[PDB]
Amino acid sequence: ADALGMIEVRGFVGMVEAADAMVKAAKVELIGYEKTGGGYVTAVVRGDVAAVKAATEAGQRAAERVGEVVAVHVIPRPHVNVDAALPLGRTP
Amino acid sequence: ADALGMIEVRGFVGMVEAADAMVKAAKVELIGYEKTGGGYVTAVVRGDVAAVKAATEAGQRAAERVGEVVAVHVIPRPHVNVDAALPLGRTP
Amino acid sequence: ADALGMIEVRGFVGMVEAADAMVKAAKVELIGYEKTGGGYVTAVVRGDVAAVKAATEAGQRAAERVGEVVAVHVIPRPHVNVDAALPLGRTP
Amino acid sequence: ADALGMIEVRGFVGMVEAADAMVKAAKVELIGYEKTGGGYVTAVVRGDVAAVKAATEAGQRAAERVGEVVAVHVIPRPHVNVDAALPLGRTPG
Amino acid sequence: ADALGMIEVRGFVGMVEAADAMVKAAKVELIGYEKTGGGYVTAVVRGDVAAVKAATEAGQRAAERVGEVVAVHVIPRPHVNVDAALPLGRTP
Amino acid sequence: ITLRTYIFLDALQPQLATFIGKTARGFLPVPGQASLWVEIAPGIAINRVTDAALKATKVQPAVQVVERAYGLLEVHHFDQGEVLAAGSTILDKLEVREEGRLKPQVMTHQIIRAVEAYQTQIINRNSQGMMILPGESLFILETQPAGYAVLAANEAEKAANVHLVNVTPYGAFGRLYLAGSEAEIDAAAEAAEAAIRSVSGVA
Amino acid sequence: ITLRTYIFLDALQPQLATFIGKTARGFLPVPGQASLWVEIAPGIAINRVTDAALKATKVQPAVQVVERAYGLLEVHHFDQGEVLAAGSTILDKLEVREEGRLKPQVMTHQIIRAVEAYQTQIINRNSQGMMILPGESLFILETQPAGYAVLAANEAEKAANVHLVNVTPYGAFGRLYLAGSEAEIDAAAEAAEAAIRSVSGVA
Amino acid sequence: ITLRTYIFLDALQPQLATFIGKTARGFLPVPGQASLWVEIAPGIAINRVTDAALKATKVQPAVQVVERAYGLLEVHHFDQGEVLAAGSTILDKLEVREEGRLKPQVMTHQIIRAVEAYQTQIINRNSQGMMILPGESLFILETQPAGYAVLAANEAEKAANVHLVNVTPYGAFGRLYLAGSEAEIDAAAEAAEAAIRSVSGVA
Amino acid sequence: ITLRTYIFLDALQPQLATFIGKTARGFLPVPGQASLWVEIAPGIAINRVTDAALKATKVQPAVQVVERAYGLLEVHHFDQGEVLAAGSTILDKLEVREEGRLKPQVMTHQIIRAVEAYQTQIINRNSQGMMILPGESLFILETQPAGYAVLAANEAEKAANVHLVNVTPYGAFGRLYLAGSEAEIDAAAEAAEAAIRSVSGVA
Amino acid sequence: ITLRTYIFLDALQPQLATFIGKTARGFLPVPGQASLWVEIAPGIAINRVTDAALKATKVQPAVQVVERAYGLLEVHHFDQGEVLAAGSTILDKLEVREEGRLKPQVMTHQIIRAVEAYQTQIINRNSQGMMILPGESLFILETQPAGYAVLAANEAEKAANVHLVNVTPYGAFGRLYLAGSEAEIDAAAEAAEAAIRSVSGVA
Amino acid sequence: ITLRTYIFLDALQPQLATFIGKTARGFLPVPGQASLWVEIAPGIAINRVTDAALKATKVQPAVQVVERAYGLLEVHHFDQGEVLAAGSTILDKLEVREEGRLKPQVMTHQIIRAVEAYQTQIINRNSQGMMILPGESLFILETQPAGYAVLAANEAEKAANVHLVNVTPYGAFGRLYLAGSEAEIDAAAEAAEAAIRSVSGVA
Repeated sequence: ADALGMIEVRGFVGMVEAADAMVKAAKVELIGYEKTGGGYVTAVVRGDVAAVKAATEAGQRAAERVGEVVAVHVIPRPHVNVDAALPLGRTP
Repeated sequence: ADALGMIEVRGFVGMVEAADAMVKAAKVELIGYEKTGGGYVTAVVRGDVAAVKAATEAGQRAAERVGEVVAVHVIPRPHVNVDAALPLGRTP
Repeated sequence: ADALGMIEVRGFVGMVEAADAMVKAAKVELIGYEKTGGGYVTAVVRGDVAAVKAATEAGQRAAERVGEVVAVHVIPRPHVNVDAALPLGRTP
Repeated sequence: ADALGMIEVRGFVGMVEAADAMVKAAKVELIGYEKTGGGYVTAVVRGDVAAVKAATEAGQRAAERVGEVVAVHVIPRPHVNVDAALPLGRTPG
Repeated sequence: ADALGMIEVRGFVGMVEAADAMVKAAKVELIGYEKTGGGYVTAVVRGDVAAVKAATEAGQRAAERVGEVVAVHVIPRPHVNVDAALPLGRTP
Repeated sequence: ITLRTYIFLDALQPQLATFIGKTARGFLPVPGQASLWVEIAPGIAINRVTDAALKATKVQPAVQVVERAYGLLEVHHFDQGEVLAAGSTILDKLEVREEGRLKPQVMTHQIIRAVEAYQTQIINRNSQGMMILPGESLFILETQPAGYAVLAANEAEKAANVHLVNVTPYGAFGRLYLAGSEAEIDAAAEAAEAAIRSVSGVA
Repeated sequence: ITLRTYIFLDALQPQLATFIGKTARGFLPVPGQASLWVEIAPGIAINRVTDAALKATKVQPAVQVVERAYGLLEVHHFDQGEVLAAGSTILDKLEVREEGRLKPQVMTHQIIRAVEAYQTQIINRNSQGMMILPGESLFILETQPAGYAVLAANEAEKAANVHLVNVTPYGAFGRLYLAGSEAEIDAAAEAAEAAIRSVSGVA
Repeated sequence: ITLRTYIFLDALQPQLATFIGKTARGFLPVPGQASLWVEIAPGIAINRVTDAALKATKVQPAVQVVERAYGLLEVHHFDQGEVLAAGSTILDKLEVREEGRLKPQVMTHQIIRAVEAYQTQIINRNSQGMMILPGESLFILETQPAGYAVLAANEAEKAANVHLVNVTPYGAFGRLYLAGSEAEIDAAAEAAEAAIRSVSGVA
Repeated sequence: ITLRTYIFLDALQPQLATFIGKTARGFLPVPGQASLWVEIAPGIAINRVTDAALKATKVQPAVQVVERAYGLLEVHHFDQGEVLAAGSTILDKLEVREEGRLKPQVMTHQIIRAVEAYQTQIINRNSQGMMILPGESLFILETQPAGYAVLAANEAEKAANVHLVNVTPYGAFGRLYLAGSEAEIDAAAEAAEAAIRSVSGVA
Repeated sequence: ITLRTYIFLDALQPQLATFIGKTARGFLPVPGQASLWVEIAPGIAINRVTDAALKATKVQPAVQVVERAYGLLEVHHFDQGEVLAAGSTILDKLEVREEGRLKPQVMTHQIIRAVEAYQTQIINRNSQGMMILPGESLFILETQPAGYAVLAANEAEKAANVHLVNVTPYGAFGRLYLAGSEAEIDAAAEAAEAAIRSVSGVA
Repeated sequence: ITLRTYIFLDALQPQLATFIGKTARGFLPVPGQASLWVEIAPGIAINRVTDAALKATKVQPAVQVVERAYGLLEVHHFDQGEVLAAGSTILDKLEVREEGRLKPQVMTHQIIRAVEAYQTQIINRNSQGMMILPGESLFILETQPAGYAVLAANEAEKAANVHLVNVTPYGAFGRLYLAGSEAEIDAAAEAAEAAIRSVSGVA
């Protein structure tokens, strides 16, 4: 039920340093990562909105030094169907 | 909280010689490798920050002779929550 | 094994101030000096990996003030065989 | 822990006049001389810091009139580890 | 033996204020004074080299206000023959 | 009223909430929360500003003092939102946006290696925090204004295995001391010095 | 003259040198130097023992603390030869030797694993040594007489890289507060307790 | 990183080594040695400068504080040579000659005779040194910067039969108080005031 | 020497002489007297001026300090004439008329009503006087220089039913805190701010 | 385990929360919150007695003082339900019950009507609660054991508008000092005295 | 209630009046004034004991210290009749008589000739009177009860121009530490010891 936040970075390194800075910056739960092929990988964090949007900015700001940051977005409340089908942690 | 060193390379061969030159450089532990698809490959090592710092600088310099090196990063204290969710050799 | 720090100067005076400044800049052990003849002199220190790296940087800047400094290099963890055949202080 | 003064001269004669002028200039003990090969030699002096500082800057100006003086330096306290690994006249053996 | 330091003045007064300020300024031993006749008197101190040269500067600086200072000099190591003949305390 | 610092602390790393507390004689924070930091002159408006925060939110304050010169404000709470809400009220009391804060200055940043056995024992006279073991290494920073420093002090331990010494968000200048094994400090200091410039502000 | 406790430490450990320096008001100690601290009664009579001791040797007088009844005076110098002299010089003035001293007995010992944040704020708030960080274990030990507590610190830091939050060997019963990880506290608390129990003497 | 004070004290007069040290929480000096004194802005560089001295020499520091404003540097040792060696490196860290220091300013120096019995007890609120007996006399000095004052306090007792009150090498200004029988104060002030101006420097 | 404050206090209202005295470490005044107030820089000339008062009159001093910055002088006695006689001599030492004083500045004057229970205990960190009960109200004023505040602090309680918090006649600025039920504070503050403006002086 | 004093106050009155808060060095209390304070011996058990409460509930640690023999630990929380969890756990932590507690006894009481100005300067100058103003009446009360002092203030301020000058529940006898007009001093002291007499327990 | 010591001093000497005044925290004494100091137990009775003297006469209260068990109240006043009255006036409250006081007994006496430099650093650093200078002799004497120590100080400074290093008439034994040349210390120690012995009382 938590809110959502993601970063995807052409480069497994960029994801880690991004995924790191997110955890260190807020009280969010890092669920894992999803491999889309082609060198692109996506980090996934979950938690309250105020936490994520504060954590995510730290990720974007920290990966741009060492990565090709592709996209960064935040969903404050994913509709029930999303959590049900996609692997975003909070899956019954 | 053992440190963390990462080399990403567009070419399997780069990762090997990078990994080899690293474990030979300082007292670090090579924990495995990660395939992100797209031909990108990443080596992962843990150990002392001074060791990782010096090992990584010896790996980057050793791989440039072979395949193109994408990224090189070093994380002194990775947060506990990373080693738990991501496959970085220290999952309890 | 212990790290390795070396400084090669073409003036005996240069070596001492280079030697002294190092053991004053970090927790390092000064083993000795090997005079290769022809005015060239090399001071050798061993200790932690970073302490050496910081020691050298302090000697080079200190030695350049009074001598033709020639070479400064650092080896974090040399092979077992190296210490076994060379007069580098860690011989059994 | 007594201080340290050194003079390195390309050629024997300079070192002596550099040495001799020092011990006459202030209260210092000349401990010996060092041959680094290639013609370079070095005089080594120990004593209180005021003497050596006054001794060297008297020896340089006295050796500079003979041979090519390479370097002149003074250490007011060599680290105790140095005196053990290096031949500076205060080795505890 | 010990180092040397002297001031000579035309006036027993001028010497004293100098002889005082020197003693107050350093750790030196005031041996006495030698009367040269004609109003010229000479103060004589012995001790550590740094002490004398620091003591003397204060004395000369102090006698110039009230005296006709003639000469000020310092010998860091008098040859043994001097102490044998001239009366500078340190006479075997 | 004029503005000096406006720093928003995300989630403090543990050893600060300790050292923060022994420095404070107010509502001590605990490790894992959030806090806010704003410097203004003159140090009485600080006391009024604290209401707009305290009355309009559920926060908790530790620093409200003039033991150094004029005063500085910190409030703490677990939920970033409540704090970010609390902060937003403070600036609006002055009717100045974020970017009105003063750009920080980097006065003295240097790293010292193998401190002499003497100097360790004496520094700890400033025992607001930990002690510099004899012969490790030390990091020292100065910034103008003073409030900006605690942000950096966070990014240190958050980024390296360092021992935290002493912090100055009080005074006309922000000064910092760090201690710990050697290689980390370079990795730690690299984060600290980088933390201050990255701030956006007015000339 | 009553000889309560007199334990000569071979070499002060790296951390304790800071803590002694963080609280002493006399000749500061230095790391690695051996130091003997002598506890006698009356506490006004220690001023005569050290004044007798200071004129006889080249040691440095570090602390002269006047308690209600007992007095402790410690002199420090790295040279082991001087260390044996002052005690014999001090003890022969008090007309006794070493075996006459009181044998130390461990009064109370408790290790509280994983301190909560509320205690972490309160723990280091009463300490002048290292800050107690949240989550680490803290070992509290008490020694009788109080002066004998110093052997605990040198024993802990030698056997483990632990942090001393506070140490006070002044009073009736000595308080020793050490903090660290679960395992590291285990071996030291084992080494410290055996050290307090093994100190030879009488009662 | 500018320079303010650079004063070299020859051989301290006895009663200072007490008051010098009893005010300080560092390596207390003793009577008959030599010490060095340097003020620099900004006030952390002192802590870094302190090594270059301490590492390159056999010295010992008494003053290390930022209780007043930013910090100030003194080091002391018995050997004039060792100290002058320490001084030579300290400026060399800054690469500044002696003659770059600021000329001192002479703000308020006046002599007050037979102080009324009241004013004695109140000055002694600052009982850092001796007490003004009721109705002797007092000498008072202010200089910019502050470090120069301890030199003045020296040259006084070096020249007259005085009781030393309180000294400030700390702060934005160096202020001094003297006590003793009447004629000496007249004789002391003439030496002190003369000691400060005669220094050569830049405005 | 320069002039900043010259305030002649008529008959102190009772509760000041407490907070005046309980804050002071000098000849405490008592309620029902008269007192005088003059601020001058530099804070040593104060020490000389205090005699001219004490020598030429029958007075008694409470404030004589440089614990804050430079010093400030107050003298007090029951007879207005004796004080006015003492004060008039002080300025005559300066060869300055009354009206040379700086006109005061009115920097920040605001009233804060129904303070949250938190802020009460935290203000009391400055526990120099009374306690702000939870949820009364508070008045805050700033003036330059600092001496003017006790004039304001006096005229306040003289005009309203207030609890006195804390006062700053020391420092670079005069800051004020008041406590009590609402209507008094609004009635109190009006008298203080009116006291400051009404002063006649130089720009 | 010896339970010395344990009186839980249903709700701290408006003034006392500051007085308890004005001196503590831990988690500050707030008005309206319920608070339990338990005093036990030995003092080493207070760290465990509180630790049972802190780990079992969400309470805040107010005071934890380790004295020569006795120990006092105080916890506070606004939720009346929270008081029952820790207290029963605290009493069970040291293993006891309700009838085993000490019955309170009024040790000594003296009311000095119309305090003179000389006492007004001396009285509160050693106090951190309200200031004693000249002319008012002062009621001094003492309770044995020390822990029972907390009930004194909470009883006085609730029943009468009096001012709390000082409160110290640490030591051999607990100190309660309340001040006010002639009538107000009567009623509060009456409510305080009955509380010691009605407290159920043993001797 | 037991009145321990009550010694009326003919006139507080010049140094002690400062030394008493340099440390007192109440109504300051002044030099040349006659003073009576009364020591009684319990300390809670002192608030009434002193008030009896203040309410009957116009004297000034110099010291009124209520300890855990013992209490000391000292009065000074320019009126010789009121000073003689207050002691008789104070005792005529506590149903005691003059001979009922405890006779003082000299507890411990030690003369250490020519204090060493190491002791010179330690001596005055824990003292509030004059600084002990290197080379001087220091005589440490203790008297039981403690209050009678004040007669020692008035005896030394009157009979010799010595310096009072410390005087504490609070505790079990009063500490009087005087410094000076060997001969100057000789006469004082004779005058102080005989003075304690002639004090009338019981055992």
